[PDB]
Amino acid sequence: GSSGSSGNMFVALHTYSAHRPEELDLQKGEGIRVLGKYQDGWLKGLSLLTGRTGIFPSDYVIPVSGPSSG
Repeated sequence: GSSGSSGNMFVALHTYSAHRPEELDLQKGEGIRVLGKYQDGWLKGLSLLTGRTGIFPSDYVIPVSGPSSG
């Protein structure tokens, strides 16, 4: 089963309890959608699971791959 649409998929594989009103709560095994790029080491994405948008560490998110590309 492939996502289908062309976008950006990034998992968390970790439980991060947001500490600030800007941070995003990550959940081990949750699909996140990277929207903007905060900076080297920090990115902005919307948790496709919970539905929250915040800044999470790139180290926590890994760039997935698949037949998406041509």
